[PDB]
Amino acid sequence: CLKAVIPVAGLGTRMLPATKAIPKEMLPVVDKPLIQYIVDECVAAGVKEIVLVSHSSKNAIENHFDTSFELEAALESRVKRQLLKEIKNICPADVTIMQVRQGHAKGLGHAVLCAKSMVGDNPFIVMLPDVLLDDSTADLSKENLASMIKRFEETGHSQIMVEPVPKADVSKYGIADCGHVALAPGESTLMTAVVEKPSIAEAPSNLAVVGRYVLSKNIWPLLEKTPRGIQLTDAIAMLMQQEPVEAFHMTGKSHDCGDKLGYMKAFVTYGVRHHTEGEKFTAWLKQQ
Amino acid sequence: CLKAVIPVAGLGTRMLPATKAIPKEMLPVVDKPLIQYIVDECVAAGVKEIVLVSHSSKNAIENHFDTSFELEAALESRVKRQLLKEIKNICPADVTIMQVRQGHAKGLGHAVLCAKSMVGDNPFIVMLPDVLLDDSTADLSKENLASMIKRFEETGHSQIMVEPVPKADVSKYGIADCGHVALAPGESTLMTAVVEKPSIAEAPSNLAVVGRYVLSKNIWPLLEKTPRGDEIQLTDAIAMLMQQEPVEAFHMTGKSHDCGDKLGYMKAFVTYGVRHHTEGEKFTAWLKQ
Amino acid sequence: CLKAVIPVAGLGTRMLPATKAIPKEMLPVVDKPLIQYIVDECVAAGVKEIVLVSHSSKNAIENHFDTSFELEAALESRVKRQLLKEIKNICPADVTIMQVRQGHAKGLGHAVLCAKSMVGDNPFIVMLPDVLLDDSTADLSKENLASMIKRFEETGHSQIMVEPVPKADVSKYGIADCGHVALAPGESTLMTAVVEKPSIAEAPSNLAVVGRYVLSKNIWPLLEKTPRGDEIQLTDAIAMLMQQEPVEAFHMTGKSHDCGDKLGYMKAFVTYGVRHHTEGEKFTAWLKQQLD
Amino acid sequence: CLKAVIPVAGLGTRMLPATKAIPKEMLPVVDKPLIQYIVDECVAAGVKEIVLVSHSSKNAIENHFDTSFELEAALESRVKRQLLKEIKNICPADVTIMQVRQGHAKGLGHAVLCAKSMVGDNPFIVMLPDVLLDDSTADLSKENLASMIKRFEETGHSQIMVEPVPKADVSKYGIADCGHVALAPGESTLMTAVVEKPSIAEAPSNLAVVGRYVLSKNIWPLLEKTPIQLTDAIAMLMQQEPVEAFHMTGKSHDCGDKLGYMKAFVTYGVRHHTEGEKFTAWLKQQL
Repeated sequence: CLKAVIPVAGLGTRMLPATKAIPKEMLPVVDKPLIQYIVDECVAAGVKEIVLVSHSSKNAIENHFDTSFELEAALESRVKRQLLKEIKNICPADVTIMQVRQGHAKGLGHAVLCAKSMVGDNPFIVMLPDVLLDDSTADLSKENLASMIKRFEETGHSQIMVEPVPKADVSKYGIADCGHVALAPGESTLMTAVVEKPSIAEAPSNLAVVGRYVLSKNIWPLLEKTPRGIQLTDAIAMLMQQEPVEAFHMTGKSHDCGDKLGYMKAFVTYGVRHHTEGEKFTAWLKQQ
Repeated sequence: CLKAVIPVAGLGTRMLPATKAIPKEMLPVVDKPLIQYIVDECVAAGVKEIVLVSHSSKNAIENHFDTSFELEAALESRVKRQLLKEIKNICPADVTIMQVRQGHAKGLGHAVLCAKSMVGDNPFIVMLPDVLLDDSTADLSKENLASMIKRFEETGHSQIMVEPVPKADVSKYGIADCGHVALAPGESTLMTAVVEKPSIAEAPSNLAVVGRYVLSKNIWPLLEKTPRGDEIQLTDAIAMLMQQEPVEAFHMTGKSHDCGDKLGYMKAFVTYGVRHHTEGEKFTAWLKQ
Repeated sequence: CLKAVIPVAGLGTRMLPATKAIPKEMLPVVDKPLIQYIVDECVAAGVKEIVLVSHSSKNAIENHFDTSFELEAALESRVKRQLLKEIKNICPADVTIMQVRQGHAKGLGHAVLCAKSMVGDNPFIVMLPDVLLDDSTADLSKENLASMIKRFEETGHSQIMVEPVPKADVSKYGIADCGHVALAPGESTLMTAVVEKPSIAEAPSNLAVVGRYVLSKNIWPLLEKTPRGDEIQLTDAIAMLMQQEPVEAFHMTGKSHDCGDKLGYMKAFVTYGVRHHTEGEKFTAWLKQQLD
Repeated sequence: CLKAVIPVAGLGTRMLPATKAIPKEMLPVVDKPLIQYIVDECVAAGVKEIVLVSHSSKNAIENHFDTSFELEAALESRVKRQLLKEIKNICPADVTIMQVRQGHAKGLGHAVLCAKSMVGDNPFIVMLPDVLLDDSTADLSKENLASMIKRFEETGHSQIMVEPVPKADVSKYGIADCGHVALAPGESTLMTAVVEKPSIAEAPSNLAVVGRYVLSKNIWPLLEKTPIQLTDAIAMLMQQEPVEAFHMTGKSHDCGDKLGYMKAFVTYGVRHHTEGEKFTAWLKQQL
């Protein structure tokens, strides 16, 4: 059974000063922290074991999914019984969230290495927590990470989620080289390299690396022999030269909340459809 | 020299689950927590001393204005020199932020009482931290709290900020009785009562209490003997104060944001977003398209 | 390779008020928190992976073994290079400490359950962190937990550590029933029950459970089916284990310190203090100037 | 009324590794943190408003004196009501503890400067929290800080607490020069200088600065302009105003030192209200 490794040790300098004293993983998209969406997506894909690679400053992430004793007591002695029920059920009872401290800010590959002791010599999932997959645009129990797991476990081919971006934008992202295949949503095709921010004329595709990975167990020795130049990207490049890696075409839409503007867009997008405030918020937005 | 008392102990249940493990005072309006706007408003009005009446779960509030040692080191190391200069300047060098624990959620009046040791036998300011005064609609160095302070200095009359609301919504609010006189924005006038959630046709005005106060030192002994109401209510202590000296309503200029409620927070997010100093142009065009 | 599960969620009401706002695991025996002694015992026995079953209030435990960034920078700036090197070596580079939250104060059996997903369907170690095994009275590389392991590695019978107490004291502890067989130090024998705080006339031995376990994987389904009372006790589950396969009591060597008990904690402070590597000489001389 | 300024921002390098992730102020002397003895000493001397000058890592100090919600509920549900009553009494009901962050480890005098907003243009108390005054050797409602206060009220002279150390130890301490006056316990006298760690021969007395002060308001402008050491601004106060040494009665415990912390533990252990006799008997046999 695949565990999801989630690096949550970054200090979030791109969202300052909001993140000066609260984790970037706890920024609310309307009324829910980023990390709750990530954990929900995990649960929907069938993952029951989540490994947080974390930081001394990030206690609030674990508190969010743990019992908040004084909060429940207050909810009880105010008979907010539906609210109490939801709070108690943020984390499903069969989901175990475990945490290990990174120790030093040594990059995403080092972060993954911190999780080796929980994962073992096994394949695993990596989810970058600043990117949300919008579950109003895809059934996350059947698509995206769920389908990547299925494809990985049927074929043994590592799966790296990609999404098309407009050809003018290829310079912002890591770009998959799929050899000019007409890759359609939900499909997988062999990927030979990821190019880090190419020109519009150096770009091998319009497929941008999203931040979801299902990684074969053979990445582990590569990751250990990976220079301090420590980048998960580089060990992945090392994995391609010995076994096939596939790009997986994301379905629906995603939100990069690692970026102030992307986060603001996600806030409004989730807000218009909010279960209790969506109608009033939408109407007010139109009158503006 | 007036200190600003800011109650920040509430567990923020209207904003759950976002506030389950972070303070409501730290919810970001775009890229700045609510409490940072509150403190900026203080600074604009020349207040230099801020008293937080807080709670064991609210360390992040104090951490936001204190030196963040490892963050500053990371910004240095990565030579993000402009960012490092910005976070160092979140709290002006001449501003002091003090903290006392409330201990139990016994009401706004009790929260204010917890600050008495730091205020002393002196007048003081109360700001409720979930309400923002939009500084694109008013110059907070001269209007609102700044003007409330100037008026209080001139007269010794406590100032209670009010703002007009549609006559059909008055029951949601504390509502000021000012003897049915005309009150213009930025002006103060005698207030003889606050009615807690009046009916539509019983309401003595459409002037709703906003959550900004400049209060006379004489409220202290009144607050100290204010009975449970099951909370010690600041409004009850102010009622006592009106029985022995004049209290005035002050007419807010500009607009306010009630971020204690999910919808109001969401509106504030967008409203500050469209004029954001780096993202506003792109965000506005995105909203339009 | 066995992992060590360490329950650290309890509020430690026996050490109040010291433990009102710091974990009982962080109470210092001289100059070192209890938990650091526990991890060093782990390291001595070759354990490399340690699982903390914890609570929202216990961040200091994890902070202690993690990088303390501002403190390292302050030790550098004040040219305290020996101290800097020392706190950087509190957790060996080959040791991983991972943490799970227990969620509800539902007993030691539930705490152990909380670690199930990290142990897997494997044997594992439990260590109660309020009990120290004194490494001036035994070599923890070869004795006690390390000997329990090598035994389990050979027998596959679960190992529960016990130590003999005076007859006058058996009513304070949980007593093991090894059935008339008399147990020697460093030795293991078959065991059939534990009796909580028995009378003298019902005491099946003088062998008190210490708080170290090497447990077979077959305890896992039994743990999952143990009933409450509203706490799930690990003992009730070891009971069920002592039917599918044999469970053995291990006779601790040397001496232990029960630091969950105020007086026991105070005694440990003095005992480690007289031999402290830098203060023990002066502390000893000061102690004997008093007294005499 | 005098407020007590307690600097609690230091990272306690001398008690490592115990203090790596917990405040030195929370080190337990038997079963109570250092800081709880300090607060008890304040309340006994009649001080009811305490100013902690603190650090982001020191939340546990405020939590000790605040309501511990889950812990109180656990005690209630387990009907350990005697214990519940006792932890509800750690902070007297009329004692207010306030906190301000130091921000940069700029020294003890800077730390006092952080408390000016709270203190005002007023005299005030400083208490160094690693030093305990043993209340089995002195009635702290009538001696020591209490009497230091009464003396300051009558005179307007700042009071520096001092105690006789072995003449051979004088290099570890700040030493009060009392101008060849032979101070007796409980008495004050003028201080002609305060020397930092003098030689045995150069030392002007065997009276060492303890870590309790009652300071006149006039140190405030002096504190603001200081090259950042409290004793330098103390030195400047004496350049314009008389400052007095006050002879401590009883004994004190310097728990900023490892050995001092161990000695305090044992000394308080032997007189512990429920474990003292068992511990004392057992200690007798351990050497």
